[PDB]
Amino acid sequence: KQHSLRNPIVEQVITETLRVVKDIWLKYGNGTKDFFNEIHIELGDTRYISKYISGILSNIVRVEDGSDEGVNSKNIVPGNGKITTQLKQDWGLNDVWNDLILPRFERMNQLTNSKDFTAWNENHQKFLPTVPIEFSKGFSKKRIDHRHHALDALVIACATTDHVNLLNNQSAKSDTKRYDLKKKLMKFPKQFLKPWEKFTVDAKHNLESIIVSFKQNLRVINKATNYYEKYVEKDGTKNKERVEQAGTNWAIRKPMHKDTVSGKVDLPWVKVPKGKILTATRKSLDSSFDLKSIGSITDTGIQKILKNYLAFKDGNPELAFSPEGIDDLNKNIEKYNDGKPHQPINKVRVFELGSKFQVGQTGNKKGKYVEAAKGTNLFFAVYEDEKGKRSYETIPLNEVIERQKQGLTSVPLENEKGSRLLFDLSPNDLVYVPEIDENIDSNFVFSNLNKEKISRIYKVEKTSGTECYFVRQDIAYLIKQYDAKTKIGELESQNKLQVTMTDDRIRITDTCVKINCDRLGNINFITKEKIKQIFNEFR
Amino acid sequence: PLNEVIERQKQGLTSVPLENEKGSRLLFDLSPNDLVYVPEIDENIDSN
Amino acid sequence: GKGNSVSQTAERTKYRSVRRLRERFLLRRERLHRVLYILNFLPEHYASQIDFEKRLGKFKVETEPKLVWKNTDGQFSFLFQNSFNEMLEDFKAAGQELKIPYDWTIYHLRKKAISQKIEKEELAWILLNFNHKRGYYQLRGEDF
Amino acid sequence: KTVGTYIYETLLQNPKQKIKGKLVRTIERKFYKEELRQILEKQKEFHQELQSDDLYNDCIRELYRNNEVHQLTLRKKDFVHLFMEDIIFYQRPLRSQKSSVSNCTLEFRKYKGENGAEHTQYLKAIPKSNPYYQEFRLWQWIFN
Amino acid sequence: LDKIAIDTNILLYAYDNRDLDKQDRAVEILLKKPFVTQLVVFEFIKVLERRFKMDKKEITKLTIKLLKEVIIPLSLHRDIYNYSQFLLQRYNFGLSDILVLSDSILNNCTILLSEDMCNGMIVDKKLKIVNPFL
Amino acid sequence: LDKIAIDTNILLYAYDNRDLDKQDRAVEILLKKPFVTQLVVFEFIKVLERRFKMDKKEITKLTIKLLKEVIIPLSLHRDIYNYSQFLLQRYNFGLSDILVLSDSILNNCTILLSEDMCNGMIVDKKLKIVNPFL
RNA sequence: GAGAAUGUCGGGGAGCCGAGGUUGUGAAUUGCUUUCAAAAAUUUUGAAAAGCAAUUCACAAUAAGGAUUAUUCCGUUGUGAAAACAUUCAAGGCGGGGCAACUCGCCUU
DNA sequence: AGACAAAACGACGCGTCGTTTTGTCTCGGCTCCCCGACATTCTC
Ligand SMILES: [Mg+2]
Ligand SMILES: [Mg+2]
Repeated sequence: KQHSLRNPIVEQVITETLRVVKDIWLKYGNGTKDFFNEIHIELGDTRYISKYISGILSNIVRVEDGSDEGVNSKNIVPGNGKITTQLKQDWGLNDVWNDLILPRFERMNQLTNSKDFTAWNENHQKFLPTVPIEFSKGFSKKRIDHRHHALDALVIACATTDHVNLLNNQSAKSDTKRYDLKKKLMKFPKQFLKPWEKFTVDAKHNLESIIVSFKQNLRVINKATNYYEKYVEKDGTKNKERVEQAGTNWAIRKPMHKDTVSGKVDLPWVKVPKGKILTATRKSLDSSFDLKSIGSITDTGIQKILKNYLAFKDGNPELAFSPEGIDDLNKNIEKYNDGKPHQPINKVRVFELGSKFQVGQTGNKKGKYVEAAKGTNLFFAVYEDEKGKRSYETIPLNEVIERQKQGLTSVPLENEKGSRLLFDLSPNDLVYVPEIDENIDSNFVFSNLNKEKISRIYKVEKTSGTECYFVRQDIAYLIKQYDAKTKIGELESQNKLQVTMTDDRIRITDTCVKINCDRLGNINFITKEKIKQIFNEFR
Repeated sequence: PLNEVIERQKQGLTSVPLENEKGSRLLFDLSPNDLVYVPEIDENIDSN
Repeated sequence: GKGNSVSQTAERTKYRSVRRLRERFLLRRERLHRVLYILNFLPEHYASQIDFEKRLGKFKVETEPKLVWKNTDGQFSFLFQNSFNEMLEDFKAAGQELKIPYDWTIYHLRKKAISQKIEKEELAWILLNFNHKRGYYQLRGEDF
Repeated sequence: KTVGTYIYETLLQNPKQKIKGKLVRTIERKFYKEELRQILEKQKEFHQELQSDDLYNDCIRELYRNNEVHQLTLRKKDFVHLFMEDIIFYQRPLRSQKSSVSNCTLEFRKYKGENGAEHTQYLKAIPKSNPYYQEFRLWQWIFN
Repeated sequence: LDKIAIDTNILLYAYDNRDLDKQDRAVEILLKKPFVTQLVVFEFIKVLERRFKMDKKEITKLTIKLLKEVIIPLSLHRDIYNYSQFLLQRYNFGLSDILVLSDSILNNCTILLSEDMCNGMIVDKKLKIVNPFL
Repeated sequence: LDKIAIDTNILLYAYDNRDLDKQDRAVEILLKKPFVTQLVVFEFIKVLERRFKMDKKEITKLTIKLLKEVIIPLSLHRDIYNYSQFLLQRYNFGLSDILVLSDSILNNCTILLSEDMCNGMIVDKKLKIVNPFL
């Protein structure tokens, strides 16, 4: 049931954890009994999950013999950050993590033409990732990725109950009593024994071969039930009862547009490019009104009086347009209007040139012009013409709503030029960007995804017009964001690129191929058996 | 130009493609010595 | 970590409440139209273009009527000429101006309604105005 | 004096005054109620439509066709109560949260629905101020 | 490099069971995402309604699924009728077959697959017909 | 003022002389350049080739002549399958007729003309079926 | 570890209302620009229209839309292919409360 | 040879992908349900 926990965040986390556990059960053990011998749990406010998920998951790994009784199964072994960090340092997970993340740091070094982002060492005789102190506000080398989560999960899983007991109750009161665990788990007390000989190499191989699955919310329309009180004639008597609404009525599950509403204006003294219009909105006349912004005020006489005043104050809007300055202007409007009388001014209609759409078509709604809301450009169409060139478009939420209401596909399957649609992209999608030499037209065969193949996987982040921005799927946070002062950043000003990060710097949208993964990050592609089942399920 | 006219007429097709690359439906073809009517600025000749 | 309306459900609830208040104000207005039309208080120009049969009390579609501006051959005229004249008489007695907005007559009528006879249309305008501006009120009461 | 006449006076003395949102933003509902009352009683002696009980019953029936009980209730009132206490200043009470009250873990009830299945209705928990829970609690304290 | 088109026969053998070998070879032929005409889908619908008496809803669901995923529809060329009449003078085929070859040819297809229609016969020295089940 | 379309019925009653009055109706239905669906032309070809057993050459000539001079073919719409499936939940016609109506609607047609489609009826508040022979 | 009882600190959900703001209509006043449009010495004054406005008032809308005439609503939430749900949901009886509608308890399936 | 094909051509406007920069609805009251955490006491 919804709203059964502290807050939506932990509820979503727990629900997705359950879903992922079910998926792994089906994929790796076919849902049979006691397929999970043991489960280890860790969190790393959030403590609300440490006990609820353990209690819920006790139902799978519990033993009915009567030995395992209590609030939680004895097989569930929560840990602590001490064990995970000590194992990571001892077993070399930290070293492989730095080797995995370092190329981002060399890219930052090259982009800033310095050497301060990599530090050489001689105890390891290699370069370690690093950041300058003035870019070290809250930088963390683990946090800037997504697969660290999986790395933590791995280092937790191999940690047995003996390890957590040893590292939580190290106080022995006698060396001999705990010396058995010392000899069994640690090499001689210096370093712990690996779970197996090839642990580090296998962990490297997996970590460099993980694709991250991103949950998507493409809800545009859904069905809504309307119950309303009404007097109904039954058995010759009128009774008040609830009635369900007749006909069809959809509920939009996204904010259709932005709150601010503007009105259309036509100004002879400005040139309007085709496909764009001028919209004017009222705004307070305040200290941020300089010559360029004063020239963006729709009234010409207000512009005349206002520039006269600004000249009178030595061209300083801060002194001119303080509340005291505005009052002085209002009291003495004659000595800036060439001596002509005029009403006071506190708010003015500033105009902007761009693409704003009508909110509706009834009454006076046809005069309200709004802008698309945040996070509502959800579909990005990629088409091809018979010759071979790719065309791009972004369909607004209005056409998505109308198309989905008429039972059609969200994106038109052909553009106005007749170009056939490759496919549509949404935020959190995954695409493969092939090399410049590869010719991916009927590739498929997505079973042999190696490190080079997986490193060329990009996730959509946002779209606008014909532009689509991508981030490598393994990137969570940038090493350094963008600031208008230094004008530097990991992925330039937008913190996301329309091209690859690698040296070729190729348009991602011109060669990318959309892919589909499941909750477990396993690629999904057409196969014979699948083709058979398409219409076996109809057979 | 005359080239694609040649292979179109050789393939038994019409002289001019009946739709352009944009998919716009062909109104008609004009040849030297053809005749057209140019309606007034106010007239609306759509199915006259 | 600190907590500031961190739920999309709360935002949906806020929009729902705003909408609900809006339609309840509209419903009040509709019922006022119905009652005043029964009482024969609305003027013919206004009342001719509210639906009273299928859409009970709603305006006819694609129409924005004003109770006070009568539209004849595309021109707009004010209907309470005499109360406007009395209000301008009051201002000139106070000696301020002789040129004021027509829609200032409502407050003159509201003062006049306390102790004088006003025509019915003004009274309907006043009731609709009161429906517009209701005022703060605590449901419990509990005088302290 | 009434808030409408006060606003009219302030507009008389300062004709550049901003009323909406500047002069009066929010005031107790008692002012609007009292002003609209005084207006309606004063206009009542002069307009005969406010005395015709035929018209009053017509408004009653139109507004409450399917609720004869409410018609019977309002057949005793007049236009004053119908305008203020019914239409304009009608504020609904809070929806009941009784349905959201928790249930005891012990007492159950079983019944068979129209589907032929047998399902259980819960029993709502006791309010704490109930004297009987008072007895339970303080006997528990006596033993403790 | 070649543009593979297909006919109603490949889909019909794919759907049916009693011809396990034919159904198999049909389903591998569908793996290469072969192009299809709008005609071929139309006779697919017709034969599903006549031969197989399937209800309309399931038929439309299946055709939408296949057009989305497995087969790639091709646009209905506007010169299909003149070009189909062109092959009429030189070729001895049913007029529906002449239309399917006309639209396959006008869409730059090089190889067509089917049991019928004169295996191994090149049409206007630009399209071939291959029986793949053999 | 309204994009009027037609179906195979108008063409078929136009073709035959057995009923002079219906033939006439049909021919004055064609004088106004009524729009037409490609599926209508396909069904017309099918009925000429099947019922009437006419030669391929002359029916192809007639089709080309009519499309060049008489009726305006409408480009086949890519959303015809999904839209026809959508109309399928609320309506119960032969699926061929549902595709005809779907393609007529998707091309912005206002009035459709036919016989066996329950004249006067409104299809998704966009297009109405009219029997003109009455 | 569980249950119950008493206090402290938080979070979530639902509900009854209020005041602005914005866009548009109408009006009162005053402006900038352009054109008509005359007078006068390319320039200045005058009548009209349009475009953009500013101060004040009345009004219309305030997610596009769809119900319904109950003093009722659904539309920014979650699940997921069923475009299907969840977030109201049985029957009685024995009672308390009001001008009553309606509201609040107890008992048996 | 003369008259068609097409390249200049002087125009402005446009548009250029690449990139950065700019903008983005707001506060007020109150009621009433549920859960969570940490405090104390008693019992299994
Ligand atoms: Mg065939
Ligand atoms: Mg038919």
